[PDB]
Amino acid sequence: GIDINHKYDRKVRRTEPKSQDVYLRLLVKLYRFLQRRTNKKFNRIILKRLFMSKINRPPLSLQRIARFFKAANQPESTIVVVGTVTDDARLLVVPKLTVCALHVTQTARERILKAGGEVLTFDQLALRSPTGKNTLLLQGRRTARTACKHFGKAPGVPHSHTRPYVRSKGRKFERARGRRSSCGYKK
Amino acid sequence: MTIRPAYRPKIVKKRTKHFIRHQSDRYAKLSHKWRKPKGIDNRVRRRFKGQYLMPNIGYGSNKRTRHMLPTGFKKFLVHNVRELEVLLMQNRVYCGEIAHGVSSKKRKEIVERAKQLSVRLTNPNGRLRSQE
Amino acid sequence: GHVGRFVIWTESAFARLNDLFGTWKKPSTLKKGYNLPQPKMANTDLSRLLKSEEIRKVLRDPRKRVFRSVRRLNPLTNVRQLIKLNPYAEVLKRRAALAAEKRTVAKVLAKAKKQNVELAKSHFANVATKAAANRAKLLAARKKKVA
Amino acid sequence: MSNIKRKKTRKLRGHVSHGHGRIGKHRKHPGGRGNAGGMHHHRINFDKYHPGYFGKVGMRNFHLRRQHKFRPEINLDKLWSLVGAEKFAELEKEKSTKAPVIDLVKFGYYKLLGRGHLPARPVIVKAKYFSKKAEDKIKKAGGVCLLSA
RNA sequence: ACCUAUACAUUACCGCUAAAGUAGAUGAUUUAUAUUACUUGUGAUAUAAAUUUUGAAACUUUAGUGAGUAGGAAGGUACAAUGGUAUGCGUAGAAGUGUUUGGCGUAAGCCUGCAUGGAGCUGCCAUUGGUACAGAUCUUGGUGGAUAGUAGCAAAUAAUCGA
RNA sequence: AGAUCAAGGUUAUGAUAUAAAUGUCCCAGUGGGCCACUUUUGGUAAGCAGAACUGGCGCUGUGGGAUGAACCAAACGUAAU
RNA sequence: AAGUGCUGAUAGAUUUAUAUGAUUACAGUGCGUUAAUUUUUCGGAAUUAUAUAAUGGCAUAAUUAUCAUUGAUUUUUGUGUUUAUUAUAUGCACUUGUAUGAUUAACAAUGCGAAAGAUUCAGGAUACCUUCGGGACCCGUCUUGAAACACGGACCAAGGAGUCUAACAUAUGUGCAAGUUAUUGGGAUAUAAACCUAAUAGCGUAAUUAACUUGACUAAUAAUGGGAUUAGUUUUUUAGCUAU
RNA sequence: AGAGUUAAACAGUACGUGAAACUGCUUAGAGGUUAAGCCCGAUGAACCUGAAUAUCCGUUAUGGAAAAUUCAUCAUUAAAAUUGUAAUAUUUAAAUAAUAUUAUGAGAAUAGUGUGCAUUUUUUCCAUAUAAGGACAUUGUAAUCUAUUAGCAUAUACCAAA
Repeated sequence: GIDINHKYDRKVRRTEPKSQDVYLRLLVKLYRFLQRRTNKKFNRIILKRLFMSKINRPPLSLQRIARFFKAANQPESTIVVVGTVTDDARLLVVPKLTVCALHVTQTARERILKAGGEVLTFDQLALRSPTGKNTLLLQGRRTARTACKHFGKAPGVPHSHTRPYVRSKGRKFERARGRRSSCGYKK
Repeated sequence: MTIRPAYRPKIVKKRTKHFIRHQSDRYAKLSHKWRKPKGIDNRVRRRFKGQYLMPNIGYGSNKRTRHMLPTGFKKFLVHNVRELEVLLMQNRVYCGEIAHGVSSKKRKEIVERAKQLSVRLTNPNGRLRSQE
Repeated sequence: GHVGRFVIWTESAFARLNDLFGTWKKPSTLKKGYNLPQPKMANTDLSRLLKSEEIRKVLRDPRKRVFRSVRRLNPLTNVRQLIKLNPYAEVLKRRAALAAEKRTVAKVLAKAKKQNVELAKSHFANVATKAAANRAKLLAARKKKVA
Repeated sequence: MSNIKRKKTRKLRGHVSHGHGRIGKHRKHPGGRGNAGGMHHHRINFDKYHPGYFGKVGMRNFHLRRQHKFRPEINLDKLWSLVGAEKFAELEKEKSTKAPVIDLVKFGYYKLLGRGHLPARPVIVKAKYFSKKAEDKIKKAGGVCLLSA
């Protein structure tokens, strides 16, 4: 007709997960109700974080929680993490806190009940603060996974820095011609 | 006889005559039904000027007269009298078609009960023919 | 791969699951470390979740009317349309229409000059209105003398 | 073993080429069956994406035994999941009944490294080696190490 | 002055892309009426009546928009066996076979009537295997036109009446 | 040159945004092309070769020069005017 | 340039708006001051002041500004003035009634879903045949190009070509978490199932240099240690709106 | 060929199911044409398909019967429940939430009896009256609406041209 139905007319990002649960749908079939009456941006970022895969809905270890709870002058804010706040040991003292979280491991409840601060889930949260007043939102790292440093190689630069696919460590493994000095060239 | 169903309009369809599968004239190893001829020369694949009108999403019917048989309903498979209890209260909407593994013993039991349930069948009188 | 057969327990059997999967407060017994697993959604009501007296004090919009009304209209064939999207369109008509209307009188009076027939009841009262409109200007001579 | 409506080629029949071309199509190997010739004509997709290859970094270690380099490595930052977790709570009263005793050889950990940054408690710890950045910081922290038997 | 395009415009319609709305129904909602607080007149009460259901993977609504081999993902259907399932039909005719009975899809494909036929079969949802064919100078088994009566059965002396 | 105070208009050309912004699979293909106008070598030259800058043909139907992959109109959901 | 004023037509008319949400608000009608002018006389008819910011006409004051400047375009206005002008000063019920939810619909004709039976009106290439108007090379495929004077195809029924494992990478589902793993094993006990299970041992934890060594922020702490890009929350006070 | 035999011979040594290409036959049409084919829209022929329901200026007024009755202005009684209180018992120190039994509460709710209990009720059929028994389909109008053509024009206003 014209010419543009060009590209992309195609809003890529996910509408609903490829997952056929009856618990995770129950959050979606609840939290679609609580972002289309209010317009609060805090609910939508809950909704758009109910959708990533197992990886990239980041794992999140407990020492990252604590100094964020020591991001001080907030003694009442409730912790919301869409992920897995597991347990790490070397945080010796543990503070009183109350988290909303998807998945909490058995060794993770056992120290925060030893804290002892009650952890709550999302429908458990949903009774309390749908506005999000005094609520914290913590999302883990995504260069965190070690399998995610294979990017993006063209070695001539000294901005190369990017972990080739090894067979296994030792010697005579991708270390003679190209890397070091004397076998042809330094990268 | 039966009251026609539930807001009966003009069922008016886009293209009606069937769709007959490029070069099915001079091969009777070639069947009747269509296969978009995917090869790089063809005389219909290029949606040319003359040939057997090429299907797509255009030609369909309206999205309220989807599936609508010429008597207002949408057709529906029926097996025994218990599935005619599915057509208890919806009787003014759909119809029934007695599945063709049902004998003339059990089809005596539909045609005398669901008549009083006021549903329509496409086919009574299958094996009726008032003999066994 | 479907839930739910009709299952019948016995009393010595039924008092072993507490051993076999411990409680919410403990680990279990007969397996090492198999804890009782978790829920990811710990209240799973929806109807009594919407009861609520803690949610529907913050809801905003019941836009029950749909407000669709999507039909366009013509700006000449609907003379009805003109005043609605645009007042003062009535002004330009009801200015020039009477100017044509007196001009309809202004050419029948030539026929009432040529033949002089009527002027009986079709245009006689149409031209006798100036005698009534004289009184609309006698007040300009008698009621406008207040300033 | 597949759910094959998902598997790419049960909707590909019929397209009349099935997925691998219609000019220079799927001929049993074009490539060189394997890794040829990493020096020879597959040069560019072997440097880049795989440098360091082909050659000789040098020490012909004749018959390594992977025991002499065993040394399983624990770090000073953990150290208290090593002891009981609630046992740290009674060491912060304060009661100076401790330094405690931390065996490592009984654990299954050998050389104490020094990522660490331990608490202020003294610790008597037994390892199979030392690390200089750790042991000085332990020695400020009131505890000291002694080499295990 | 006329002339014709699958182009341009407007009304419907199809699918697709984008945007937007809808879940306290032991309510909401009008319609009347009894009353009332009465605030002139607006509200609450009570009676009487009637409208009010969906895989929120729904539903309503809005605009725009649509060519296509080489090729990639999107839901859709055939032909399978395996575990779950429908108080599943079955010698009172089950599978395929025909069809100038009738119909649904955009389409692949079903549903249906009659006529053979004689013992087993399908639908939803989990899985899945040697899974749908016009083709490969494709393998095997019928069978055409030419001919189903043409090609030609012409070398070696040559057969004949009567029983 | 850096950090940190002090003053500060309406942010500084037009016209838009059919939405902009990025990291993987290095993702299936494809690595032989053709033509007209100008610009143009090689050759006397050709429906030959050899190109730079566009548009098109392969991928493309189409209304028009009867005809014709490119010419000139226009780039193809089903329908009436 | 103004509805100037029609007169004649074409084809086309979404909408189960709860089959999960104004049928409402604009306007038009008949009821309750007025006075005469005028006309028809049967209605009608015609009258102002009631209030404006007035908005032009004119007059002057006044200024911003201007090709020019006799000036004229103006700007801000300010006032007077007559003359035009318009909307605001229509509640109360009612009405098949205007317009509004992709704004199409009153009338009329034509006909009985007639016990069974069965006429009527439109449609209907279902897949032919019959009758005409345009279209039109006969199918794969290599190639810039096939209707090819390019190769393969006589017809048909059944059979046939994207599989197996191997380890990897990535995307992704599902548990779990500094953990994870039985799946080599035994024993419990019904059978190739499952159950239960111990030491290991894979892989990560902590890196390497050719190796011997050494071993990951000054601290009881630090997060690409500081910086800017920041959603969100918290908070300072401001007005502000609705409830108040 | 008859006569049989069998549920079948429309199962008779290709002895079940009998296709597909070929076609032998009879009926139906037709023809010197694009060589056969189709595709587009009609086309007689031929069978077929889909056809219907309580008003203009009403889901109105009005009169006839029948059966009956928890319904009246109906009373009681028999319930079981539901909702909503109060208590107790299982709780992660208490509350709460939650089930389990315990009682109150209101109103509804059925089974049974009862002014009149068929008195002006109740539930099924019969009646006229305003456009009126159709209310539907295909049609001709009449006007409305967005597009859209053809055919006339009432008065302006502008320069010059006089």
